[PDB]
Amino acid sequence: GLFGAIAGFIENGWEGMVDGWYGFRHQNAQGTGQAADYKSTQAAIDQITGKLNRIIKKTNTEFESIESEFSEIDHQIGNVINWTKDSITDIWTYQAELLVAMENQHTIDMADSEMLNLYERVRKQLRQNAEEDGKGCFEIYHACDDSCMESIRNNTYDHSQYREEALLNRLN
Amino acid sequence: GLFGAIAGFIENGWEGMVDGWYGFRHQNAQGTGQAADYKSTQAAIDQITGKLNRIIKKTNTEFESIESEFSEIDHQIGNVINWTKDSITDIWTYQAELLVAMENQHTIDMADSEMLNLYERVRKQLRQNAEEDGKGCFEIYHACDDSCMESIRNNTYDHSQYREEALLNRLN
Amino acid sequence: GLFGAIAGFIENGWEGMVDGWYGFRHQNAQGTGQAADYKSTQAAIDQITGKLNRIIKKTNTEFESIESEFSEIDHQIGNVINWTKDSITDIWTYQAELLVAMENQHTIDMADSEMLNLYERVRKQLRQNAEEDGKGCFEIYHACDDSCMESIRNNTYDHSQYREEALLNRLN
Amino acid sequence: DPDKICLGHHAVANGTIVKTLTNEQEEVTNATETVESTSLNRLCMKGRNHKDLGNCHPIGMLIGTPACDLHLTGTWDTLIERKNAIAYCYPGATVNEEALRQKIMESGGISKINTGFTYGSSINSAGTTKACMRNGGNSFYAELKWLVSKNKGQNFPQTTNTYRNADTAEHLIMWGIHHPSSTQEKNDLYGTQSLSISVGSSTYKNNFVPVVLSRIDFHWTLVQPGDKITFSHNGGLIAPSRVSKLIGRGLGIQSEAPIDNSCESKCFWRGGSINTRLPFQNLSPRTVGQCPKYVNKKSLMLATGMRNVPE
Amino acid sequence: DPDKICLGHHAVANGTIVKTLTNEQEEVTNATETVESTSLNRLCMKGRNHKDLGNCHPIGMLIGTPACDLHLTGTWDTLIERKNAIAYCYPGATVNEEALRQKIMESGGISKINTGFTYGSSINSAGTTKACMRNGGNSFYAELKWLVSKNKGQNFPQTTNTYRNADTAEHLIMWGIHHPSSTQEKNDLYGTQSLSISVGSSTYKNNFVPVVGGLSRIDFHWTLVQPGDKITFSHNGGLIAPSRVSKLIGRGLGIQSEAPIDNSCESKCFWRGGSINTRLPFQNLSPRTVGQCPKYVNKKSLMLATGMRNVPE
Amino acid sequence: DPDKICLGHHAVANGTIVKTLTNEQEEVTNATETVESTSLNRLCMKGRNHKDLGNCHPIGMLIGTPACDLHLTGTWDTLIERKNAIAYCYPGATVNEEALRQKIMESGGISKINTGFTYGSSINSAGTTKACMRNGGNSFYAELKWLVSKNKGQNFPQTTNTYRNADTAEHLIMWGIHHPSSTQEKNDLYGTQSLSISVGSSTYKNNFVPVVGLSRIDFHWTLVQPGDKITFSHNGGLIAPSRVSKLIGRGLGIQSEAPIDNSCESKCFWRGGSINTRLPFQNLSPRTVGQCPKYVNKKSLMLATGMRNVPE
Ligand SMILES: CC(=O)N[C@@H]1[C@@H](O)[C@H](O[C@@H]2O[C@H](CO[C@]3(C(=O)O)C[C@H](O)[C@@H](NC(C)=O)[C@H]([C@H](O)[C@H](O)CO)O3)[C@H](O)[C@H](O)[C@H]2O)[C@@H](CO)O[C@H]1O
Ligand SMILES: CC(=O)N[C@H]1[C@H]([C@H](O)[C@H](O)CO)O[C@@](OC[C@H]2O[C@@H](O)[C@H](O)[C@@H](O)[C@H]2O)(C(=O)O)C[C@@H]1O
Ligand SMILES: CC(=O)N[C@H]1[C@H]([C@H](O)[C@H](O)CO)O[C@@](OC[C@H]2O[C@@H](O)[C@H](O)[C@@H](O)[C@H]2O)(C(=O)O)C[C@@H]1O
Ligand SMILES: *[C@@H]1O[C@H](CO)[C@@H](O[C@@H]2O[C@H](CO)[C@@H](O)[C@H](O)[C@H]2NC(C)=O)[C@H](O)[C@H]1NC(C)=O
Ligand SMILES: *[C@@H]1O[C@H](CO)[C@@H](O[C@@H]2O[C@H](CO)[C@@H](O)[C@H](O)[C@H]2NC(C)=O)[C@H](O)[C@H]1NC(C)=O
Ligand SMILES: *[C@@H]1O[C@H](CO)[C@@H](O)[C@H](O)[C@H]1NC(C)=O
Ligand SMILES: *[C@@H]1O[C@H](CO)[C@@H](O)[C@H](O)[C@H]1NC(C)=O
Ligand SMILES: [Ca+2]
Ligand SMILES: [Ca+2]
Repeated sequence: GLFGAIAGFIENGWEGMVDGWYGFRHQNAQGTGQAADYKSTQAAIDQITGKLNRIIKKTNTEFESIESEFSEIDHQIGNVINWTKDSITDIWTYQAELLVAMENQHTIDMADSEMLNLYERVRKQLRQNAEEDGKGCFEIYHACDDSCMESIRNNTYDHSQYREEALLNRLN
Repeated sequence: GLFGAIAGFIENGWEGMVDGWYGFRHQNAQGTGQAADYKSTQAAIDQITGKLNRIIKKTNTEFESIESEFSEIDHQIGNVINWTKDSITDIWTYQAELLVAMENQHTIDMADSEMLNLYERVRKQLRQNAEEDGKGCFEIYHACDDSCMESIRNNTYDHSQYREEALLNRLN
Repeated sequence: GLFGAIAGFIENGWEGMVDGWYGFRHQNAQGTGQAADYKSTQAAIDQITGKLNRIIKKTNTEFESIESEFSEIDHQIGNVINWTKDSITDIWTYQAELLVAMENQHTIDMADSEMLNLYERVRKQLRQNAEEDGKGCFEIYHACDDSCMESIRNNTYDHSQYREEALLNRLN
Repeated sequence: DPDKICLGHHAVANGTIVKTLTNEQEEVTNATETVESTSLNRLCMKGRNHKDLGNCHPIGMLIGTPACDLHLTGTWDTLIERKNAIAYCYPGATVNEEALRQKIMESGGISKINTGFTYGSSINSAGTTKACMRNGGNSFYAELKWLVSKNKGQNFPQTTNTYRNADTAEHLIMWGIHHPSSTQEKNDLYGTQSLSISVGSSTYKNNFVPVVLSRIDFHWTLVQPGDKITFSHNGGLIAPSRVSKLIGRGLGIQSEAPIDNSCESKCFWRGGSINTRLPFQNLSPRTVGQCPKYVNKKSLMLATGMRNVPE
Repeated sequence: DPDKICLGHHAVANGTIVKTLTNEQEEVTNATETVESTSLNRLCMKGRNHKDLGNCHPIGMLIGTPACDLHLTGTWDTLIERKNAIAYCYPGATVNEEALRQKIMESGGISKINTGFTYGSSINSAGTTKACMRNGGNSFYAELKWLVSKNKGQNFPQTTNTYRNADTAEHLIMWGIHHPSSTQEKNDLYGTQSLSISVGSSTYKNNFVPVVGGLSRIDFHWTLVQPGDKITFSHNGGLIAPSRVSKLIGRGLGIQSEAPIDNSCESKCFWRGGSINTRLPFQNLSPRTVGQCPKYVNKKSLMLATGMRNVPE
Repeated sequence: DPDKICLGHHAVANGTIVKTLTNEQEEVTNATETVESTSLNRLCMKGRNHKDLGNCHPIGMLIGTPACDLHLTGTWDTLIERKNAIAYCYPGATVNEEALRQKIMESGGISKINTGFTYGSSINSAGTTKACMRNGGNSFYAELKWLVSKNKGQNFPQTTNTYRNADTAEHLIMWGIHHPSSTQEKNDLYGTQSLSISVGSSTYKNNFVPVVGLSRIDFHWTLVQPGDKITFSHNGGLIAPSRVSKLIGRGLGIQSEAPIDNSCESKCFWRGGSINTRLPFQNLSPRTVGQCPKYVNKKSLMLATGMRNVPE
């Protein structure tokens, strides 16, 4: 897709993640774990909720009947009404198809961009202490316990604390 | 937003920047400075001007009166005209709302993309002489005077001149 | 443009590439070469084929005649028909202009995104063994023969094999 | 031996297909319908002062056909007309009939005002017919009067009747022209003289001549506040005893569906009611009220989630 | 020096200009047309049980003009009308003509039913004229009868003729009223007496009086006779009475065009100039089309981009 | 320790709210209105050969009512009708009135051609009335003639009048039918005989009979085709035309109460005045004429002309 993350450099989604749309899976000495990102999840959900508020509604225009159900209409006027109604139906059918096709394209790409923005946020956080593996993961070049993993997820990871250790492990 | 710069990793806009849409602020030994980027500003302005040219216009179709202002009309044909006018008005009201909502979404994301394209251009210029702080700035690892800052803004910065000095400062 | 590659950091297109939309050009001791990327080319073509399948069609609604070609029609109803037909034609003309303008914008930016996703894929393969030159090329800091170049294009380049040669060349 | 942190997104086992600009078969994590395909086979009349006319046709309310005796006056916000509803007991029809029906179906009520029209001793104003039965006896349209000669064969006298609209709103006045079957019948009821009915006001003028099986054709116009309408006639006029005032605004519905006072609805059609919150609808193009727009589509799924990329 | 690998895209020498949301002059590698500007100058009638009337006008099918002798009866899904088509051989015109023409062009066939009117020895029902020529000699409208007195100068008798609709669908009945040119011409055919025609059914009642004022003219009238209903013609000279009534069968596509027939090719969209067989969504030939058509737009061209930005070397 | 270069974007103190596909309350640096909600209460007629009829009704131009003496002939691209405009000085009305008024308001001018109708010695053709005052005393519809008997009580003779269309374009012919108030008046003007005004042509055919019951003159009309003749057979009751009309070309009909303004130009008009905007949409009225912005049910629709405003 447009931003290259969802159905892109991330190979597939996680069925195990049920408490969020985007999140993290880590690996260290203590073991493995999983956690959802609240901010990126709500950013996507609030944007979809906005679309629904705008699309799921009708006009308040009161329309009356111009065609009798139980008696014959004038033949001339009836043909004009039939031409007009079928023309109006073709416009609305076209507009409905275009609306939903356009919105679905935007919804998919919007969600893709939120995945990329979370990924880019973590990259700049880690700075020179990690390297990209190309699959949406960061190989971290220092000892990174559960509290250190939490600080990456919580956006309080200080790169300068581990920089000296990490640069030596990267150069090797 | 889609490209993650405006209302994203760049914390806020600059009210003090009055001569451009995008630009540079720097800090060195000498002091500080500010300057607007012309190329990115005009790229954003020209695209919006293009939208206004297409949107701010009316059709050349000549419409005549089908409803008398001062005399009566037959009630059936008056109802057919009223039904048709209300149907046409519902279409144009819907089209106007969709147009502006779609264009506003695109304008905001287009402007966001021009900010990111400028950011990416500067990242690649500096190469291995700087690092990203995550807030839209680049920490440059050599003495970078006003002439050197000007060369970054004007796209004439040569990374080779400062590479040995910069790499030593980065490794420490 | 939106993703900053086509008509952006890539200075121009290649008229010599007639076997694909996107591709590679290398330079090593053995010489120079050119090769198209099949996956990114088809991803762009399949999306444009999808647009054509949706756009290139008409409705199945049967419209009958409400205006006589060879004789006169009643004056009052003829005016209502003329107003209605001109209103419907203004709608469809407006819809056709908006459709084509919106789809052209998306097609152009979609093609730009596929270029960037190929560029970003190559960047992450090479990892710490190369650097970006700002013009869409990667300067590789190790001896990379035609088999090495083929492994970059075919997504089988293992960075860890060339890492020790590259880090020495980059740091001095 | 480096540690890892992996970014990722959710997925589901059972995804749903939606259409995009570039793809007909795009799988997403969730979606929702935008086209309503189901209708309630009932007229949802909760919160509506409604009138079910039943066997009464709207035009029958103004002239007073026996079927419409319980609907001669009233107020409403919704008026429901049924199939095969009776407007005319005696043979005939109204000129500009559909215009008149639509005008009644837009109203929010009907009230009646007496004309007070008087006729001399030479005229029998209480003419009745077997076609219009009321209480098991020969009767006539309740709001009209069949004027004929008291003595058979005698000339119907030259008569003048004027109604003034004393109200501050416009009144709807109706009358009929009897077109006799034969010359014998014409001479029996109205005499040998040549017949002519003139109706005139500020905003209206017309002349009627009875064509000489039998039929009473109806005509109508509006009398504005303060204006007078005059009837000049010498046989053939079916004169009004009362005129109508259409009060306010209301929603007209044509349907055979039964009424339900439990559910609410702002959109109606022949088949019933459409209560949906969705923007589009595929039941019928003929709807009334505040409705979702009709589309030629079974389904249009709107994506409410990202691309589903399963494991 | 380091080895290089460069990413890049294709391009062309001659690009094509398209419109986007932000740029009226955007060059792309290729584009395709969405508004059709060309038409085939033929009526493509393959897979259609069609009827080209030619010189016959639709109203002439009901009354039976000599030009419409092969179009009195038939079934069709498509009906083609032409310019300057002959409806009337004799001078005159139908009242409410356009509504009758439209109703016929919507139909999917016509069938005829006999009225069964028989006239006494005083009346001459085989009235003819040189205006309506058939098979070399003089003739009259095939579905009508010009009624005159057998003895010239004598009074036309008080005649009564009643058609009864025995079908379960409505029937279209047409008649004419002769308005003589001179009083001498009026007296020779219908006598000295004052003429008066009455036409009456349950949903119709009207009187028709001939008016005196080198041929005369016959003005036509029409109405619909409902199932189980009857229509009575009372008259004493002047009436051109129906020998047959019409029944419009089903529905069909009415086309008004000057283009010739072609049975080798198919189409679902037609106009005055011919057929439109394009796959494109829009079109700018004419706003007046019939069938399943592309939508008319006020545009010469609308190019849809089928490729990236063209950035040439 | 290290030097810095920072990338950023501009902002403003007072941003403006716009709607996007995804957000109702999106703040941007600048926006512009797409729906016009203000109108000039004046008819902007600059660069237009216009005719303000004033108190004259369009039908009055064809028949020649006193109020329409300045508008019997002319050319125009725009014709302006006003409220309570006078068509008939004498009581009465035209049959198929609205169709005629529409046809006149679509035209771009009018010219008059003489019928050349001559009458006998027993017909007084110069009948006038106090209802149609012109200059000082009694007068009549300029383009018509009230035909009555010269001697009071005598029978109006059986007259035949024929007009031939000698022009290449079609002509519009009008005539009236007097409907006397009483049988005494009937006898004084036209005599005791039974009246029958018959009108006939190739296209048109009709018969009229004066009903008896400060009187009335109802008008009728039809189109005479090029070359064709139209005949009038009558014996009293006919109000015959002295001239016929020819509608020249095409023009824009406006119905409005707003005053004229020859300084400003415009292409869109409504009852209240002119709509001069370059904006695509408009919420003033659904009844407009000319080349107009499309009516919408919206107070405002702000189009963004700038990025997201992220202040402070
Ligand atoms: C109309 C129809 O469908 N069929 C005709 C038969 O109705 C008709 O049969 C005769 O009808 C006579 C009707 O008598 C009244 C009535 O309608 O009740 C008696 C009323 O007092 C009289 N009212 C007034 C105000 O004049 C009324 C009126 O004159 C006529 O309806 C006007 O047309 O007539 C009666 O019952 C006879 O006994 C009955 O044979 C037959 C025979 O004429 O013809 C059908 O066409
Ligand atoms: C039914 C009938 O009477 N047919 C006549 C017909 C009619 O009488 C006539 O058309 C009614 O208007 O007239 C036919 O002759 C035409 C007639 O024209 C005169 O101008 C001329 O003076 C005559 O000699 C004669 O030609 C006709 O063919 O129309 C004869 C027909 O039998
Ligand atoms: C052509 C003609 O006869 N003009 C008369 C005119 C007509 O006779 C009349 O309008 C036909 O309805 O009448 C004029 O006098 C009107 C008449 O009105 C009475 O109420 C009044 O009592 C009389 O004194 C007289 O004014 C007219 O001006 O309308 C005279 C005109 O010559
Ligand atoms: C206008 O369109 C309606 C709907 O297509 C037509 O009504 C149908 O008429 C056919 C007769 O050919 C019937 O078989 C259908 O049952 C009718 N459908 C409905 C929903 O009523 C109608 O005939 C058209 N009117 C005119 C004047 O052409
Ligand atoms: C067509 O619509 C117009 C405008 O809504 C209707 O005119 C209004 O009628 C109501 C009466 O219910 C009045 O209160 C308004 O003052 C009228 N407004 C205007 C601008 O004229 C008109 O009645 C409708 N036509 C028909 C036949 O129903
Ligand atoms: C309708 O439009 C056609 C084509 O422009 C025009 O010739 C015709 O006069 C119009 N109809 C009426 C009734 O004005
Ligand atoms: C644009 O160019 C391509 C080149 O292969 C060709 O298919 C056609 O001319 C255009 N594309 C489409 C999809 O029509
Ligand atoms: Ca209404
Ligand atoms: Ca017109």
